[PDB]
Amino acid sequence: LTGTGVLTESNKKFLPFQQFGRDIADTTDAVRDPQTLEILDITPCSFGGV
Amino acid sequence: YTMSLGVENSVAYSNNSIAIPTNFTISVTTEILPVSMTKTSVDCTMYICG
Ligand SMILES: *[C@@H]1O[C@H](CO)[C@@H](O)[C@H](O)[C@H]1NC(C)=O
Ligand SMILES: *[C@@H]1O[C@H](CO)[C@@H](O)[C@H](O)[C@H]1NC(C)=O
Repeated sequence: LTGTGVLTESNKKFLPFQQFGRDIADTTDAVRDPQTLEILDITPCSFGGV
Repeated sequence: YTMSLGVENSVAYSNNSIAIPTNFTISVTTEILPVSMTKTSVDCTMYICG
């Protein structure tokens, strides 16, 4: 699961087998770290029209 | 069922009969109109190429 974003700890409680989390419109918004099983939120790196 | 357009009313017309209202009701009627969309803008490079 390659991507670019800001990673933080999160209040999400994945079931033991679940590895990734998705928003309403398929976009990935969380992941489980594979070496210590914390659930990380993903949000896009900040952007906007100049 | 075949739908009904409204109740029938044979108006009491004759060449020398008039109906005049003896009282009134002030009616307050709500009318609702759209005026503006949500203002979208899209970075078409970030949408297409990620
Ligand atoms: C991964 O290895 C480290 C060092 O041995 C250990 O602290 C950690 O608990 C291990 N995690 C898993 C999910 O096995
Ligand atoms: C007119 O209508 C009101 C209620 O809307 C009623 O109280 C009043 O007595 C009526 N007046 C007449 C002259 O019928």
